[PDB]
Amino acid sequence: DVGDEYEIIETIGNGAYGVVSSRRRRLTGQQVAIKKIPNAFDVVTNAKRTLRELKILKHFKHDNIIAIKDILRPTVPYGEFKSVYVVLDLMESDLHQIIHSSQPLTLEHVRYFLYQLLRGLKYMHSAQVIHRDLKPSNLLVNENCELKIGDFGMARGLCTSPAEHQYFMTEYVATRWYRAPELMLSLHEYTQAIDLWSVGCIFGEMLARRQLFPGKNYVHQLQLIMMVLGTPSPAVIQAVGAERVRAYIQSLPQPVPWETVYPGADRQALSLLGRMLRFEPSARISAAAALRHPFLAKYHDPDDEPDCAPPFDFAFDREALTRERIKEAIVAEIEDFHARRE
Ligand SMILES: CN(C)Cc1cccc(Nc2ncc(Cl)c(-c3csc(C(=O)NN4CCOCC4)c3)n2)c1
Repeated sequence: DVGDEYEIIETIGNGAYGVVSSRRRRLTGQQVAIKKIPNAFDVVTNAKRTLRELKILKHFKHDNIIAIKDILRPTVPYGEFKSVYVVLDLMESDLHQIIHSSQPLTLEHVRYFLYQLLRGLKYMHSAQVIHRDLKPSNLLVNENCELKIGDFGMARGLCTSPAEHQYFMTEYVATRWYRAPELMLSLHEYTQAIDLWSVGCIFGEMLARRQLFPGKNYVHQLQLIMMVLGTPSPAVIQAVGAERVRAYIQSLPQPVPWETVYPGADRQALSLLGRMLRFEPSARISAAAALRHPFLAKYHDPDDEPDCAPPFDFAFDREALTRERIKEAIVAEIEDFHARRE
């Protein structure tokens, strides 16, 4: 599995099309995570997502974004190469376990976690990359309370051709809980503000240590969102993609203050929260401006919240590539990685 240069420790996850084990580099002793992606070239959409992920990760160099530390070279003939091994930063837990466990989660924990999330997000949005699928299970953390953003299978970027119908109908299992309203309602406004909606959801979830908008189904999700944010505005309703969603929403009979949603919460925390959770994307705060909000004064540092240049190009992802060309690009990605340190 891991060749001679690593040693396996324990399995961290096995479901889905990947195994995640913790390991140690034999020569250095550094601990890492090894992700096996089996049958990585069978399902064109899977291989596309994988190539997407490898490129996004190789592009980012940022302490709050998981880094690729090694990619195992193909140990079998090209045509026989079917399992991809990606070595990543080993983290100790994820924000979900923290929120839904027996461990401390003080307002200072919440403040520092939010700070690192928004710092990663500032660097990431400056590269024209939208994560689109943020959630506590996607935020990795260690003992010191350091946070790293991961995954990225769902990241897309700023251009949205009439591939908005693609967003119309896609699979989201338990993942509509943080899905931005513009995606729930296909408002055809797909920018980095998407992520900010989720951040708000995550923020409140740290505050009360319970999910904010836990819809049991699509319609229930919309109903929950509305019971708090109040009836959406005329313009929003008119921008909804599917006439049927519009009709249901119009066939419905006010916003509840956030001090009432989270009675007794840090004033500044709820200030930021309210700046995040709004229907109109344009009305949300940017990651950059959030980092300057009073709630984060403890950690704000303008010389240590860098943008990322150059921006990230999704052209490779936009073109329809055969299975073969996708596999070719992934192998080229591995070799390129080994061409930029090891
Ligand atoms: C030590 N342990 C008992 C506690 C624990 C619990 C959860 C996480 C971690 N740390 C960690 N460090 C590095 C990485 Cl990279 C990951 C990781 C999580 S999820 C994932 C992925 O890519 N996909 N997931 C979806 C389905 O397939 C595989 C998983 C990669 N986690 C530690």
